[PDB]
Amino acid sequence: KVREYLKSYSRLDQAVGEIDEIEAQRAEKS
Amino acid sequence: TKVREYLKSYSRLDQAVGEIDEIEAQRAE
Amino acid sequence: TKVREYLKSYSRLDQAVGEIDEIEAQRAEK
Amino acid sequence: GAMEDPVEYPADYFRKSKEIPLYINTTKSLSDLRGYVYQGLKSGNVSIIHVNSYLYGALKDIRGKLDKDWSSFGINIGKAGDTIGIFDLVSLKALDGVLPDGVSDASRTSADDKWLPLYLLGLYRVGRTQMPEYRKKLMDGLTNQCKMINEQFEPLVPEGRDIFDVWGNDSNYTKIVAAVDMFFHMFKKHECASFRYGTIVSRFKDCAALATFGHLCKITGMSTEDVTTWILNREVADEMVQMMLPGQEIDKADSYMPYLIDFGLSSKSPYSSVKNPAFHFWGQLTALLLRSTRARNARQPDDIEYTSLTTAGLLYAYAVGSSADLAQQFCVGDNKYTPDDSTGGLTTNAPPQGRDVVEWLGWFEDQNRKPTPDMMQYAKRAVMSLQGLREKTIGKYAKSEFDK
Amino acid sequence: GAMEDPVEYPADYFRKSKEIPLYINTTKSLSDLRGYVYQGLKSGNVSIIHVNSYLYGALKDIRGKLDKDWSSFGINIGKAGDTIGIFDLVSLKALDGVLPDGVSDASRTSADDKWLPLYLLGLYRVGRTQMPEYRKKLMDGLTNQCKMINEQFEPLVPEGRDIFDVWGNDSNYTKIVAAVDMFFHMFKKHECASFRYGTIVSRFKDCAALATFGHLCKITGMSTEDVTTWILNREVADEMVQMMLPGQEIDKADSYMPYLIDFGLSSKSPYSSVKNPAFHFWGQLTALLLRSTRARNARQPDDIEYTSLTTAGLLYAYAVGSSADLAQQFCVGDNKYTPDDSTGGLTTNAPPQGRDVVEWLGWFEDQNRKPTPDMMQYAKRAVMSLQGLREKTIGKYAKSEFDK
Amino acid sequence: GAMEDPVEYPADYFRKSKEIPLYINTTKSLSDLRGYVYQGLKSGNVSIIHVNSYLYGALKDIRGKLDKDWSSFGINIGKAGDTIGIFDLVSLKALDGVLPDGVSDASRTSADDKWLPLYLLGLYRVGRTQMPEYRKKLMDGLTNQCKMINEQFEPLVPEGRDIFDVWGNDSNYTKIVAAVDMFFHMFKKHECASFRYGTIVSRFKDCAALATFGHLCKITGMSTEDVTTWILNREVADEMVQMMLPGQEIDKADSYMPYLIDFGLSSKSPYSSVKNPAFHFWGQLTALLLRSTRARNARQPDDIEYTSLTTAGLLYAYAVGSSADLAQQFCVGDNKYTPDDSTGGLTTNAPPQGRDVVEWLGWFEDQNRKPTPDMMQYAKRAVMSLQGLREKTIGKYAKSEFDK
Repeated sequence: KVREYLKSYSRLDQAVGEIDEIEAQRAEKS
Repeated sequence: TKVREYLKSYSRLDQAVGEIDEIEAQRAE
Repeated sequence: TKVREYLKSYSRLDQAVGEIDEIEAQRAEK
Repeated sequence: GAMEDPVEYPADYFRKSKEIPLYINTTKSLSDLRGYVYQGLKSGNVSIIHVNSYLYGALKDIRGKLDKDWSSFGINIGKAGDTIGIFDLVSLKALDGVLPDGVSDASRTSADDKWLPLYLLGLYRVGRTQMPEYRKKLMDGLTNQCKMINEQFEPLVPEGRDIFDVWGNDSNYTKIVAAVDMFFHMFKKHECASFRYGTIVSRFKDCAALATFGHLCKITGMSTEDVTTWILNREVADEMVQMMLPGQEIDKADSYMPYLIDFGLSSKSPYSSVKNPAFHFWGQLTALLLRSTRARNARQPDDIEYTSLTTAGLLYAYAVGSSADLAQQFCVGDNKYTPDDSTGGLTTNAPPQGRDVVEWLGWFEDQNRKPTPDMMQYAKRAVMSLQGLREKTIGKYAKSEFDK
Repeated sequence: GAMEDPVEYPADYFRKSKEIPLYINTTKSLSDLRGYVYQGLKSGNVSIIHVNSYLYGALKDIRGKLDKDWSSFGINIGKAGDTIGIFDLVSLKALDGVLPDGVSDASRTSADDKWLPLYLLGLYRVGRTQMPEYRKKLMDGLTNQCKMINEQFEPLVPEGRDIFDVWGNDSNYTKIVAAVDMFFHMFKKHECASFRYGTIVSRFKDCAALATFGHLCKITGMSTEDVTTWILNREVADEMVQMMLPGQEIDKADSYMPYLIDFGLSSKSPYSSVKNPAFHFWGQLTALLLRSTRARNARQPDDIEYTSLTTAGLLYAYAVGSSADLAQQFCVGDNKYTPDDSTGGLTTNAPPQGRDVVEWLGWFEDQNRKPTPDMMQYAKRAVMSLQGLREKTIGKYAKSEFDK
Repeated sequence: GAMEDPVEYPADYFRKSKEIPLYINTTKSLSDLRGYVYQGLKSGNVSIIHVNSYLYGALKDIRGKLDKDWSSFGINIGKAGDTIGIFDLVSLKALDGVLPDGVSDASRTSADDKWLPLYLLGLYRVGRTQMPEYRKKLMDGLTNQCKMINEQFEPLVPEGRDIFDVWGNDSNYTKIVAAVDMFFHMFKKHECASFRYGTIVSRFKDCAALATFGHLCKITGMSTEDVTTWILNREVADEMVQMMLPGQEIDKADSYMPYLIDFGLSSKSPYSSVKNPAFHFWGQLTALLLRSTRARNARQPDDIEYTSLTTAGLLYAYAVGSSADLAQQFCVGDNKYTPDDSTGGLTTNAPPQGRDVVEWLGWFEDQNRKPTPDMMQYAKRAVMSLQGLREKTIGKYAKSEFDK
């Protein structure tokens, strides 16, 4: 319905994967 | 029909009622 | 996806990887 | 209503009086009053007259510069670049004679007065919860809040508590609570905005039907107008008209209306769940069937039309459930989805493709106005899995109704 | 976000101010502050101002030489081959007048300072954790980290534990935490890079929706672009644009943006799960159906379209699960695989072979926009065998939904 | 790669340095260093400085005559037939500041020197295990290995044991470990070859994916070449290329290659399971379905395409499982078996005879790219009967996936 745009973020795919790595470290268990 | 929908004064009702539920959410045990 | 292939430069690779797994079997815990 | 039930609208209050009177009694000075309240809490007995008087003396921070004009129900609280205080929202005083109690003179002028008003105003929220397991969570949270203003504060009031439970019944105490909350709602970035920890429950107090109305919109993803068209019971509609009466500023965030109870603007809230029992029941039941985590613990109203409200709740929840309107939101330029649909299924017995109440009503008439097996199966699957249901709640009702 | 929720962006902070003020107070001798901190921790109570004033003085190493320029949001931190310290990322000093505490004169100018700042900054990570069994895991890691700097280090802080949990509320403490992490992100090979043990959690703090966006991209094996096309709900789409607003340096590894909360650049995060509840629910549910071991514990948000977001999540998960796109990657020369045999399945019924949103949307029409008995199976088979699920989690919701 | 995680290759260290610098401590006699180490161990506290210094002094046996040239990464360790020692694989010596500790001078200048180095180096392998049950098994074996040299040996260090775990974090200690192992890998028949009881775990440390690759080859009985053809996922393929980068001496038995981490040649190993998680999951899953007894405890990686990798592993394991490829190996003269009769079977539904990836990819296409009932049954029989599986292990995943 609306057109996709890079939105100035060309290293976005690499960045979001790095964010989840740090997020996994802050996961509390037991 | 008892009456037809009239946008009663409160044009910003949709944003308002959701904010009321946010505060009601903080009252649960 | 699309295909690529190369014969590995190592050759003695088949003997090597089997030996690496032998040492790996020794660090496993019970 | 009819008897003691006649609802009181916040707008009708300001036609009688142009001021909310806060009876701040006696001037014994801030230093004396601090000793009373500080030790009174430690001891386990403090006069509310002292607590009120101290809270006034400590909270006269005439800070906060106004951004735009502030007016509610024709009461001009401030204009453009005015500098107002917390008690500019109210007015008055009425001194007389007072009681004696315990006092500490070791209490410092500036040190105690930063964290203590937060502790007193915070006890309003604590003393209004019943179940002890959750009272401690709020208590420890209040302690954590005072440890931010710091000095390693430890709860002054002992395990006896109860002393602050009756505070919410004092009309002047609630007026300070409502004044603090209305003030820091306008001044969000104020140094003492953390004081809203306990005063927050004063906002939209006893307005649970408007909260129910807002909850149903969020769960269904439908607008207020669209939710309104899905009302199929007249008692609910009569209650809706009661709620949506013009001139009440219910969509105005900077208003006196969210504190109709605590400022004393209303004796009977037109927005309470007890005043809108058909809308509350129906709205929460529909929400629960659409997987609400909170609707299960909602109270079950008395003296209402259960069978009709349940059937309308089922038809609504079944409509929202079956018709999850999924459409493409983003695309790679050119490859776009357009539903040529054909907009037709299995004859007269195929459910409507949208959420038009008119289309669903006609389909329901063709079903002989009886909930279908799939309709009953939708509700059964929603209610089963609900564990730990409390008696006399919409959650427990729904399980007994459908889990068969 | 209308009220309270108005999202504040990292870039908007630098429109107003060109510096991050670090209020380091008193600034009075490292030897004295080391005695304050050492004995303070060991005693069971230490002033945050002392911790701050010590942390500054112990971390003034102008170490690390840039081989490439340093700039974010118009702020030029370093140019070419400049040697900078951890505090070139911040500004200022603001003496006030301190207060007494327990001191050790036996403390060392040599022995301490090489592990003590690491011990203090590590208490930041331990304090944020709540589950007591997991608190020990980080504490023991911290014990080891300092024991790696000799001394047979033994934890200074007793089991009181109350003191360092409140540290995360100090405006200046968290700024040093952000300065340390940001600095040793640029110089990850630096001698004092280990100081990032406790400061790593300051990076991308309160940015769970961007982490969710990353999680989903990994589990599906799709690009950010391709995932975005599979968004079928409007609220998720609206929240996606909010996250993807240009000029916020969200893809820049060397930026101020990850520490927007701890630097005080943003009061309300755009990338928080709370501000993106629809995307977080949809993203985490889809990921869980696709065999995620972390998605089960994800927080189930309130006031969202549970029913509708579930249908979009199921279709997306069913598309990935049914289309495991397997193809040759290596061949022994000549013997290659080229597909496209038939590619036309069982009449109208066969599901698409690719993962094209449009084809699956068209297929969904043919199924009358109702989850297939096979679709319900796929999700049922993914949610069963899940054990030890907690209340109000995506895991508990998903199992209650599809397992019956 | 991209950020912080970029892989470092063995060969790229030797481009910038021709030395592996071992910083050996302040020179203070073998006899004196014996006393520090002996007493320090049984007392409960000994400096790694003293441990490293003693290890250098005791292990200076220049007893190893080369039978062939010695070369790794352009470094000529030795030529023709010259005699070398353990520390010809390293360089250097660095002083700092020494520290007082408990000593015993009753220790024999010769007798203790035969078993003590084995004991100190053996504690390296002991400190790498978390599980106390298996941790004792290594300790018992270390005691028995030292009992072989000296009859009257009793374990020195008390039950505290958390002393030697920190040694693995010392750069110089791990260099001695790696130098000892590389020496006795060459001189297997040497008198002091027993010293490898604890140093063996330095070999191929953090090279788990190469072991995974080796495992899959042994379990399927297929060549490295044939296993590579059975890769049907692009991420696995990308990781394989990363592992198979030329000129890293990964097939070279005698190289600096296996001791990547301990020698300080790489901070991020390209052969780890962490950096090759898709290959690890898929490789270990396929192995498990093919009756691997070790694969059920393999760590389940995060942020990978479980759905795709599972289908790829299943097709592969089902191919190996279906095609046993039984052929006559020995004939008793004249009476032979020629498999020429029957090369094709029943329908588009019969699986291929051999293990050609292109043949199974074609067959998989004709089964609609969905695992068949029998294909799902093979996996069910291969996972049920697995008892006592940990969380986040390949075994738990496989049973939870296929046992229904």
